[PDB]
Amino acid sequence: QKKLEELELDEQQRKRLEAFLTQKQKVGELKDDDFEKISELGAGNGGVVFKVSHKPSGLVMARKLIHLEIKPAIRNQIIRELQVLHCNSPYIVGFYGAFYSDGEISICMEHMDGGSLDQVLKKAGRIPEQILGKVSIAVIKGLTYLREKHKIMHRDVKPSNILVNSRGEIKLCDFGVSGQVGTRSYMSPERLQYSVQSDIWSMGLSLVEMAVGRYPIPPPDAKELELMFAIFELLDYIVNEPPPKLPSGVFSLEFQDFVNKCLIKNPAERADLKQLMVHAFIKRSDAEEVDFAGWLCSTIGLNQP
Ligand SMILES: *[C@H]1CC(=O)[C@@H](O)[C@@H](O)C/C=C/c2cc(OC)cc(O)c2C(=O)O[C@@H](C)C1
Repeated sequence: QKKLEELELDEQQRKRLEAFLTQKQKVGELKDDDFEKISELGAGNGGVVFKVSHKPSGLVMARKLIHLEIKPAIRNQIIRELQVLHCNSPYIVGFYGAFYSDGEISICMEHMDGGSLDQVLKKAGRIPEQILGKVSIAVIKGLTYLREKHKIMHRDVKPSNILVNSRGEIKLCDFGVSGQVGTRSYMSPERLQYSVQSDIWSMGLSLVEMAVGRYPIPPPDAKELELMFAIFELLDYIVNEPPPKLPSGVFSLEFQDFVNKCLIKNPAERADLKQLMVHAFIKRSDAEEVDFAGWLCSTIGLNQP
């Protein structure tokens, strides 16, 4: 009916956060020896990432390995810096722990069974508007948390940083680095010359990317839209040229307006989190009852039961 009732942290969310905490605690010490490899998730980037079983617990996790040599007590420091990922947000990927072994940093995260939205994009081709509404909500809230707690620089909001799962959860994985770009840049115009204003830009660029199915600078221009429905050069383009936009006709005017407000070049004019939270796209999005899990499971060929 017209119930519209959950909470600030819908008790389910609150419960899932508690459950995760408890499980993280009963895992205990994290030794290379306790990990049976299941598969190789999205690899490469800074380092390969593996899906693994942790024999003691019987938990599936995502373990990311970065190669870095030296291990002189100050490592238990480098590890302590990583221990700052030990975040309590529904819009932030869970962290189990981190260790060193065999000249290799391990960072063990919660297994998100839908993977990253860059990988979903490849299976989907395009990600539809109602799904990107829910994505938008999760990202905005995730930034809100980070801004009102971690004061963390984050780094970027890209599809590769947005993980999803068959429970319909959407979490940022972008986690910072102190670690002592081929055609695509998500850098705001202002930072090509910190704060959330840069992240609002990236999210806006990423929504266009996921909506059209293609990194949108330079614009498809040459029809492509009719069909569909270097770094240095690109940077001056982002600074000099006008921001991207969704094509018309295909996307709601609400949706076009929302992304338009994220991709205003001047950050003083560009929308802040508070305005996004009450934009009509978001209001409509929040009221829509979207079967995100079913969309997602079908798209990537995940067996639900
Ligand atoms: C967080 C994400 C990254 O750092 C980036 O490399 C990401 O795109 C690579 C994918 C990681 C991934 C993939 C799946 O697919 C099923 C599942 C999970 O849980 C993860 C993940 O959380 O990896 C963490 C370590 C990196």
